[PDB]
Amino acid sequence: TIAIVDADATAETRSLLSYLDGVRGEGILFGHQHTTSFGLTTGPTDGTTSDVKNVTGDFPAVFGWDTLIIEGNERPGLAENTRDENIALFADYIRKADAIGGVNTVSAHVENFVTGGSFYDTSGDTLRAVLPGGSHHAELVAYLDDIAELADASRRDDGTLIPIVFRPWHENAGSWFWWGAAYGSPGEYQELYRFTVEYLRDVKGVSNFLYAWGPGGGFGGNRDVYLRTYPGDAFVDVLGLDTYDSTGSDAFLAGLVADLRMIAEIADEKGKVSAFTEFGVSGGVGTNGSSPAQWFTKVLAAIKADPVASRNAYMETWANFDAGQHFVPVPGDALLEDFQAYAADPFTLFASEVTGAFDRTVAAAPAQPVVHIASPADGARVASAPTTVRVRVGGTDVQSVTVEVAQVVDTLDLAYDGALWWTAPWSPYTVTATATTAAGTLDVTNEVAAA
Ligand SMILES: C[As](C)(=O)[O-]
Repeated sequence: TIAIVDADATAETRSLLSYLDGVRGEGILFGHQHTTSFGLTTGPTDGTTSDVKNVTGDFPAVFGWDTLIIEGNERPGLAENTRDENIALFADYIRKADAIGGVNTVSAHVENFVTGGSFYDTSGDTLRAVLPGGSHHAELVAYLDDIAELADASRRDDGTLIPIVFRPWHENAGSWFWWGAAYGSPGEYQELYRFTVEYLRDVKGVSNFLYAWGPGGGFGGNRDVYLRTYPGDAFVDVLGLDTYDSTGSDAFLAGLVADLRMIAEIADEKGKVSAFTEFGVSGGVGTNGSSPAQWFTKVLAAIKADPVASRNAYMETWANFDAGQHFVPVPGDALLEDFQAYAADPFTLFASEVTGAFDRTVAAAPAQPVVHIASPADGARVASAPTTVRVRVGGTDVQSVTVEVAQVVDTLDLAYDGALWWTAPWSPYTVTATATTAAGTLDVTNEVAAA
């Protein structure tokens, strides 16, 4: 039996999670973003050819994708298409990847709902606007519905749902994305991530998703900084780390190993899976990138030389968009030889070396009882205006929920909305919710700031 975020996930999904954890320390799966949709040696793509396959002889073990496909911003998604047809093309590539024998993972560089800009547009205060009760919350819900559609469309010909590692709101420790650290307190981020899990799982019924959380990189092995944004054991299956470098220096490598063993330890302690969710040469390996000498093998060596840092299930590098920006070396790139050596190394696993990932029979541990206040989120700023307090109680039968605004200037009696939260209108420092449930009396406290 294993601790899995979706206690009622399909058998294949539970199996993948089991497989990923057992692979740790034994071998690491190599992954590549848009491996069959973007390539410099493949010619027009159709989801069946890859630069990785062409330069190493085998497809990557992990096929990474992104909701930008749905938006029609990245192939096979097309600008002219409706999100529904893009979704159809998206599922087709996942099915094909599954057929080839790889594991699928989906990240989400979500469009800025407020400005109409990209994921890089950090103006608009979009993170708070997208939180439950926010002005553009309905926009996020609709976006998540399309993802739920994608999850449902990802099925083998026999109808079996294809498992997918979903990794939303990544690299939030930095501020280059609108869901970054400068646009929302750690608490606001946690509610965004938590809502995303609950909405897809508890409201849409998605059951072939494994949830990954990777706040970024360069934590120097500091558990406290790494977990400051942590969504919680009940919301994460895979603990990630995103790190790029163009120096190849011993300092970089030392820092990397520190970070990699940190997540492996946290993972083992919690009985979860850890993985090098994103890695690569900064700026890529092409024209606008760099060619650190033997970067791939040096990084691999450092990883497998450490018994703890090697306990990570997979490592995915980025897409091969064009000559100026690509992460997997192709003929003409100085790092090609080194990358091929990295691929030939016994410790790195590719598609053909991944078998029986979805054939294991593991039981899902019962869902753990949790209670959290979706609004106002911890760390949020509350204006004098009228708001709604919403509390989420999952993994157990709830009879009642109460909230006390201390500083006890108020006491509210909530009512279930009949899908997700227990709410009550509130007209404005400490907000504590107490829910009388079958698992007993559960409470949680959020500290908010007044405007
Ligand atoms: C390649 As990225 C924007 O996920 O760091």
